[PDB]
Amino acid sequence: MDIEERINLVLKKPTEEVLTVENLRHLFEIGAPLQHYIGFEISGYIHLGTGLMAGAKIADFQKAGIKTRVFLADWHSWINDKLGGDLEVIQEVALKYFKVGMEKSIEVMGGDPKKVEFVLASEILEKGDYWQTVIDISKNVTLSRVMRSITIMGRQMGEAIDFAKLIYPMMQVADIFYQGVTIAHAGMDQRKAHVIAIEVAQKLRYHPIVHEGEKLKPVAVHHHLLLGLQEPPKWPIESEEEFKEIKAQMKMSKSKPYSAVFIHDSPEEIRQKLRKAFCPAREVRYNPVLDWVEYIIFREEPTEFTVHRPAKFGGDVTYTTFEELKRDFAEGKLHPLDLKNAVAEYLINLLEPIRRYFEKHPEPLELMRSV
Amino acid sequence: MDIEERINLVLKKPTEEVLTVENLRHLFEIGAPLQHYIGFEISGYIHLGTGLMAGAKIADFQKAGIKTRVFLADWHSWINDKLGGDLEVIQEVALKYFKVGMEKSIEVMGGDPKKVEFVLASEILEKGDYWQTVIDISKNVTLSRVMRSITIMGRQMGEAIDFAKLIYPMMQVADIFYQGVTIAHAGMDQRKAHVIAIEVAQKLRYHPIVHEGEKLKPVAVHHHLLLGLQEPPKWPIESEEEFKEIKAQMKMSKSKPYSAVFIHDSPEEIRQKLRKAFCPAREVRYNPVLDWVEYIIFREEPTEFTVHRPAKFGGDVTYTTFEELKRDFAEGKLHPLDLKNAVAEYLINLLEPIRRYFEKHPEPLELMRSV
Ligand SMILES: N[C@@H](Cc1ccc(O)cc1)C(=O)O
Ligand SMILES: N[C@@H](Cc1ccc(O)cc1)C(=O)O
Repeated sequence: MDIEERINLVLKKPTEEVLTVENLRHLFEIGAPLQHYIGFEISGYIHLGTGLMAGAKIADFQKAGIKTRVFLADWHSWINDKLGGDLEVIQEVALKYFKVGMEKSIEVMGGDPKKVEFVLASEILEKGDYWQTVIDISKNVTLSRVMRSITIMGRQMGEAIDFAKLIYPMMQVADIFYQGVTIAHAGMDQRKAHVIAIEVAQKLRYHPIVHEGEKLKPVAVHHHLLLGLQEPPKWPIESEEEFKEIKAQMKMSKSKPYSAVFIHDSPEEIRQKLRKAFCPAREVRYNPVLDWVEYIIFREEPTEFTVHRPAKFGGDVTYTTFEELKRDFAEGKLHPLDLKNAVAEYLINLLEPIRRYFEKHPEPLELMRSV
Repeated sequence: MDIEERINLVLKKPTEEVLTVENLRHLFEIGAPLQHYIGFEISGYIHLGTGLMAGAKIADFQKAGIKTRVFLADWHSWINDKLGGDLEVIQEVALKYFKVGMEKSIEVMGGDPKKVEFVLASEILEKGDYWQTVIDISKNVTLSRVMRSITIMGRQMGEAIDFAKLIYPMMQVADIFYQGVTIAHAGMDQRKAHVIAIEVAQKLRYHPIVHEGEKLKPVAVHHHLLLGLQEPPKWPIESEEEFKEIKAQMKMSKSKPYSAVFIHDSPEEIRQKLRKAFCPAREVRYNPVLDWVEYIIFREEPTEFTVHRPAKFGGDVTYTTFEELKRDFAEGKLHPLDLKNAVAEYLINLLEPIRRYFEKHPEPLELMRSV
């Protein structure tokens, strides 16, 4: 495969940022090892952002000849108080529910889960040489820098925060080097860990990434964070900064289940959630539904998306690019009522294999309900 | 032996503090395991405080039926930038110089080196389950608390301090629980780590100390910190808070080589150092020389300490208790000129076995001169 096609595969939506395209091209040209990974805390049900956005990139990376891996961060979740801070439950959930949920997500997004590596973090955390590297990295990062990085775990620096949470970010950086990751993939809210990884890369003594005598810097690839469906806390949004701050607060990972769609939600649950989603007529600056249409439905724009309607409401209309649908919506040619129903049906059909699997094999969801 | 005699062995000088006598007695009575340890950073010649005071307690503990251990804190020293942060050199020094230096110090203080366990920290730090306990402990301690415990490594919270240094205190606490330590021994400046250890003991999940169904709290035993021989930065010393403050600054571990006596110093170096030592006539509040007389020479009293003088200067005088000597000094009946000379000779004779060893086996000191 030509280098341009490989670079494009890495950069295409939903990726939002690559640090940096230059280093990525460099890695491709020198034949450096191409080891990817994206880590996940283990808590509740997998929402569309977690599953579909990561799944889409994993599929793209595979086609680019990059070795992909899903990292189940158990000790990290334990440190971050998930599942009541019960490590054993976290580990059971990771292996019986999360792993398969991700496989199914990767599958519907066009990737091959059989070719994706799955690592439970403890497989490497239980090794002392891993911790020696945590120390090695930590000697190169100021406490101040670590404190400003805790937002990667959806947390804010607060008085009385336990020390274990400060070790977390250093573990995330160590996870990259200990596994020889050259393609560090994550959602945009994890970028701070990757910025640190890139700056300490060439200073590491035990687990630097070495290729033909040179210490490499891993390439960071961040994908877009899908918005939750709830109405924002303020309206109208009055500044670019407000806009960015609100989107940060409104990301689906912080939404209540009623405003977040899960990969195995029922058709009825999907219709209901889209039904109450924030989607004001003609609004295109802040619109959760359009966000999903852009990043899920038009992931690959050389596509077709039809909204079926009676002639009285405009008749059937097929869009080929997100931009076309967006303008139609902004001009009042496409009503929320019809957009919501089309998105719901599209999702119901895309996620069908996932619902089916969790119906055929009921243990995973039984486990989640018991937690 | 009688529990009263066992308690007294733990309590005898140079012990300065025990947290707590009640828990210690409890441990003796219930027959809980008695595992001691005292850790040391690796970064220089062993001065009298390090060798003699620790050695004296190790000897006392052995007689009380406590299993003693010297913990060589290599990664800790690496983290704390000792020996230029060269872990390799730290490890060679620990095994080739420090270990044997301590063995001989324990021996001159009456302990049996052959019955003392010697553990290189990396022996346990190379184990991931040890780090799981570092995490477990860290979940029960706030960042602010760890920041406040930074003084145990001879540092103060700096604006740009590296993160690894904050991990150090949690490692010290973990070292205790991982080795099943019930008698945590250290100099008074390490007490903060032990107060935390006692606070989290019963909350630990992986390495609590369990005896007959109960989670135990280790007993902390702190020994007196011998002062360096240099004159104070200020004189006279006014307030009591100032007294403590200056003593913390003047402790031998922070003194220049010229104001600290090392276990292998030659007879001439010892005479020279005592000769210039701070020891104001009649001063008994702050006097490095009297400090050494009380904790070294009268470690066990009654004993016999004779100051030889010609009749014109009071003639020979033999003391049996520190109190008698102190009185004679306060009253100007014992002059610094004679006391200093007597302390030097006492030290020269006490340390002879050590000098003889390093004289016959020059490798250790040659290594030290090269670092
Ligand atoms: N910090 C990531 C999870 C993660 C954990 C460890 C890693 O190495 C990578 C990612 C999140 O909150 O989603
Ligand atoms: N902090 C101790 C060294 C030490 C390190 C680790 C321990 O577990 C105990 C002691 C000192 O400065 O001397």
